[PDB]
Amino acid sequence: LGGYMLGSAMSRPMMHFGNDWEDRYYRENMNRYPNQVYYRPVDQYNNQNNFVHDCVNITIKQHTVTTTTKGENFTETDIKIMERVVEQMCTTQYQKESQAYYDG
Repeated sequence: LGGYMLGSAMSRPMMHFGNDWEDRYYRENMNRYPNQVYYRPVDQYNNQNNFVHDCVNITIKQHTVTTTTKGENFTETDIKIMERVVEQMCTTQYQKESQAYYDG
């Protein structure tokens, strides 16, 4: 890949975009969707959003390719779904991996 690691699968998180059409598309397709996240160690970072930018990138990059070959067809919609859940889970796993950096 280049140096990334699938952290965990989120257990159908239940979250809000702020939208309706997005909210629903997650909770109708989340079973098919990438609901895990790939990352580097937080060990060469200090902030969430930029690690998270790498994180959601490699997540979706692997998945979009692989899942397509397995049979799938995401859209800029399914993307903005994935991209949301995966970014909030990337940021949240940074919090987890940071707790584990400190190891509390």
